[PDB]
Amino acid sequence: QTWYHEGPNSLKVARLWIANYSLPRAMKRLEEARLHKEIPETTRTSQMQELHKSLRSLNNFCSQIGDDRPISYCHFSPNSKMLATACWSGLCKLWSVPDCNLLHTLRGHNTNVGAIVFHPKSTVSLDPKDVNLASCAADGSVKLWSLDSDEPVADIEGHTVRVARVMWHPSGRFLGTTCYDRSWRLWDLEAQEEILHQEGHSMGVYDIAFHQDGSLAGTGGLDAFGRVWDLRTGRCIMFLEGHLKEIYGINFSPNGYHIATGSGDNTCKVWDLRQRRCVYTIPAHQNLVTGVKFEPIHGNFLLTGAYDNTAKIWTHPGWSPLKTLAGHEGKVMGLDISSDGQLIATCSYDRTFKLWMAE
Amino acid sequence: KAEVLWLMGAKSKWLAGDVPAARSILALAFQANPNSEEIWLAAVKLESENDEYERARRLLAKARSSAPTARVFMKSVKLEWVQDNIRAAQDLCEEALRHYEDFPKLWMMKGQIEEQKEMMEKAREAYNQGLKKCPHSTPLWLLLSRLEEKIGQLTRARAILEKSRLKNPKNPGLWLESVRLEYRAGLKNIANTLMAKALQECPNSGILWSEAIFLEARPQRRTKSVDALKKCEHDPHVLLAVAKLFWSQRKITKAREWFHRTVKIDSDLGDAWAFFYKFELQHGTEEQQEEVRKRCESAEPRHGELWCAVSKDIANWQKKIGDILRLVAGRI
Amino acid sequence: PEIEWWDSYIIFGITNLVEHPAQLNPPGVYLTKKEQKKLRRQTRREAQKELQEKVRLGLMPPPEPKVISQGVHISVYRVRNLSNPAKKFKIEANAGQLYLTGVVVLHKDVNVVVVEGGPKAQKKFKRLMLHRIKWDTNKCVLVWEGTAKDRSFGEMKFKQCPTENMAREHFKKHGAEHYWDLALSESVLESTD
Amino acid sequence: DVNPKAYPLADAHLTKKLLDLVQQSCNYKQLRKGANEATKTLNRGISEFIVMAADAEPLEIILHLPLLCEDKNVPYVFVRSKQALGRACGVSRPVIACSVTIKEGSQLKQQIQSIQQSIERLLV
Repeated sequence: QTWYHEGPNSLKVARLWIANYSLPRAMKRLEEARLHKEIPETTRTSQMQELHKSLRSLNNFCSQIGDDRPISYCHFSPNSKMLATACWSGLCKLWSVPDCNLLHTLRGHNTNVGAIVFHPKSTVSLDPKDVNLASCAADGSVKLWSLDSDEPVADIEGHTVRVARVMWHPSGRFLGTTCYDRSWRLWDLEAQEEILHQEGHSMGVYDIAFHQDGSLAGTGGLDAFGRVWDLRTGRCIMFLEGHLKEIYGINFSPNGYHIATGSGDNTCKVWDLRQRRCVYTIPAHQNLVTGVKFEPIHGNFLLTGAYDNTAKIWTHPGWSPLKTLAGHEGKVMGLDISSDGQLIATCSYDRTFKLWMAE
Repeated sequence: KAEVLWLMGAKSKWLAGDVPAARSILALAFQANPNSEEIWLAAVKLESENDEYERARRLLAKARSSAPTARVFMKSVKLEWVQDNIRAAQDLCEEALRHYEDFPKLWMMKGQIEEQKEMMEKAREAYNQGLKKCPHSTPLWLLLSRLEEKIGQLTRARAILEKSRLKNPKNPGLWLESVRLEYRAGLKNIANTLMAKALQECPNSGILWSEAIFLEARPQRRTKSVDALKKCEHDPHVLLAVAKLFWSQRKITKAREWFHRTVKIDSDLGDAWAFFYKFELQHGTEEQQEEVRKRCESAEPRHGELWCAVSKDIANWQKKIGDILRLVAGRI
Repeated sequence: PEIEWWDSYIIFGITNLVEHPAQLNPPGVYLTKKEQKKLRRQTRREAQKELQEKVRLGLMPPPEPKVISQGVHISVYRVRNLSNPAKKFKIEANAGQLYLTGVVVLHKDVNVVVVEGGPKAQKKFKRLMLHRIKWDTNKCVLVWEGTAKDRSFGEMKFKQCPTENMAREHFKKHGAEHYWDLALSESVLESTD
Repeated sequence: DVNPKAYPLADAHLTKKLLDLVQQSCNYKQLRKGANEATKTLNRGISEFIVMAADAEPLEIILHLPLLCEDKNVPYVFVRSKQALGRACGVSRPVIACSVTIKEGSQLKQQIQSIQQSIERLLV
């Protein structure tokens, strides 16, 4: 019963914009991968072994009290010099890396805050007093923030129930949102109005991820089923199943091959998009996996965190237990990897966030 | 088959006042050596108690000739550091480290001397190595955490304490250190939360309850004291905390009674004696002060949080019990 | 590869339509003392009345004077050595009695036990395996504990394998080789310390 | 449907388990009824977990309890009806908050631990 519905033409022009922005990026990605994969074998083995040893040699520091209430999300700015943390209070904070010094606390949220995400060009090509950050709350509310205001700017009022996650499209022109209406919306920044209201999930949607080249969008809902929509034409192309409990995390890989999902059944599933088949199932943790994060541009390892008090780093491919990051006295509610890959951040229910680095 | 009888006889002779008899017995036992290296330690202690510290140095040389465990190297380094340049003590510590890694007391002493001298980074490295090799040493973790906090960078100290708590885990010392680390900063509610967790996973811990009692507000202390008494009764720390609470409320007779109870329960706690002495001098006649002095001098205590803080600093190491008590009582 | 199947598909099927595709579904009060008393009293009174009326109608003589569905919990342990026959019998008997499906695979220093069933049975078996059995370096640890959509073996069976590849392929036959991979890697890392 | 502010809301199955465990605790003398007594147990540190009703009329009269539980590291859940909670507590009036306390060597320890683990997974 794939009952369609005609929407606005703004949606069509935005789809064409996405298509002609994404296609050349995809071709460049394939060309780069083909060029790289044809280098001598010993060099690749040695470099990967050195990377594995460095990952094994990871140490914790700057364990900072982020707030008086549990910390719900942590993100790294482009250039990996600021860390944006959300709290179960109405407060969001920005810290300098790696000294972890508070910069211009943000205010405006009244309920528990969910995810807070920097713009893809926040600290590289955007003036501070423009739109730089986006955040969502436990009640239906989404707010945009700048780096020199401490107060929000033009909000979004298209949601009436809890908003689970917010993500920036790699181009930066569009902002994704997942609501508890069993749907997810796409908000256009230049047009400044919602352009797509996708409903394909049985229950409320929780997590959203965007493909690097801006072609696909992965969505994980509370129904243990995930979708892979094509932003060019909608038309969900891959319905992936195999989890029995809710999916709380989803993340694409720098290469267009793999997707990773975490669910409440304590497992982390690695799917291959070029085979439309689940390729691996990692028994990661002894509790629900909150978030799974592929490594940045290189994409050579996987990072997971669960409601047990540890996170874990696994090889990719191979999915071997490279390292376990312990120390937290509470549930790990979120984690992130610096775009340079030399720093990891993990927030916790213990009101603290820790930074892991190679010694 | 064992020198237990010899040790008992030596203690009895020392308790009888006969100096020449005990000294001759110790010298004969050391010469014949029908026991372990304890003969050398007793000789060194007597020489320190003998005419002068020159006798202690002679006994140290005699022990070095007898060559007991590397703890002899620790004693030699300590004697050098007492009055000398850091060169000789550092050389002795390095020789001991080459000889043995654990005992961790060698690393502790090395780091403490390193802080005693110009810079602290080398002390941090020494503590890091000692913890990496021991590795289950609460005092080494405490020394490293205190060093890091004293420099600054409270976040690194918090991370170190978190790692120490993870490694053991579940010992009251690290929990108390973390609570105090959070308290010393402007974070009191975080300290209270850590206190709640520590008491959750270490319910029958006297020191944790003692800290918790005074982490409360004035009107919320009686119930907490009652709970501490119910959970860990006959614990010297809780009795001392109750006596301090009574003293703080001007109920001096009950404070004196509970101080008497605390001393009668555990006489090997330095803090209780100092608190009793200060309470007596602030409240009571002078014969009460002298009586407290005599009771404390009858039984020498140790294992105090701040009593061992003076009985270990190299400045007053060789000072005796009365001056140590006065020093501790004067720091509150 | 040169193009991914989605990129090949697009190059045009684009128009302002939003999809709603293929909906797929996922995979008492207590009584008080007074009420209790009232109920018993009423029941017994009704019984007595019916018996009396039965007597009054001659049917009886007058009395004489008295003179895993919807989700299966899985757990995975590993033991150093498990060659003891009595302990193997204990494991098998308890697993069968608690209706715990799964397998035991013995190996050099890595004897992996996989059990599957319900939560209460899983807790009972975990208590047995971690507290009741006295292993004494011969230790027992819990490798993993989670849930899956459906069972994956039939019943306990003490398979023997002296080659790691044989154990891995045996596990793969069912489709559960990830447990063996995790247990083996954890064993290597344990051995390297 | 109930209230957005009663965030960790249990479902029918977990609700049934929670009410049964509360009844058993009442039978074992390990239960305290009322927001005031729950607060007292939290302050004394003798609380296993806290159950609150999501239909309190203002609902701000028991929103200090989640904060207290976070401070003292205790799990907490919300049920839908205070009448059911009061019935499970052993009284005929509605009850909006109750606490299961700690008893040494009680036979309910395993069920309490299982319920704690189940509750702690609801905070996502």
